[PDB]
Amino acid sequence: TIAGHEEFIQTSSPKVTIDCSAFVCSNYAACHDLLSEYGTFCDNINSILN
Amino acid sequence: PNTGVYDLSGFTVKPVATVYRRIPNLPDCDIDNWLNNVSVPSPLNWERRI
Ligand SMILES: *[C@@H]1O[C@H](CO)[C@@H](O[C@@H]2O[C@H](CO)[C@@H](O)[C@H](O)[C@H]2NC(C)=O)[C@H](O)[C@H]1NC(C)=O
Repeated sequence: TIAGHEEFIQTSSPKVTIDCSAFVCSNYAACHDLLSEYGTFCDNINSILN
Repeated sequence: PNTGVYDLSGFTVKPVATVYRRIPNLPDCDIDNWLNNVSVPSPLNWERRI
């Protein structure tokens, strides 16, 4: 006879994007003023995810 | 800058109005009358008012 069987292979995943300064310091201005003197920390995270 | 897709600054919907609520017709605490009481307790039997 002829048997049949199925097989899944994963080729992709969900594309997660992250706003760094909205995650860390959501809406408060004193938080953004303190975060601005960390330099290039959020840009590197955004670049790695892109 | 080059051609590309840029994820720009995070925006929040700005708040239009304010909703301020309190309880009307409350008595006065009068902490100044308790502080200006005549009898003053010692540190051995200090006094507390809630
Ligand atoms: C200052 O504190 C004394 C606590 O010794 C108050 O005396 C009390 O007064 C109330 C009514 O005024 C009485 O019901 C209590 O019995 C009193 N306490 C005692 C231990 O007798 C006094 O009233 C306070 N002063 C003011 C202006 O409130």
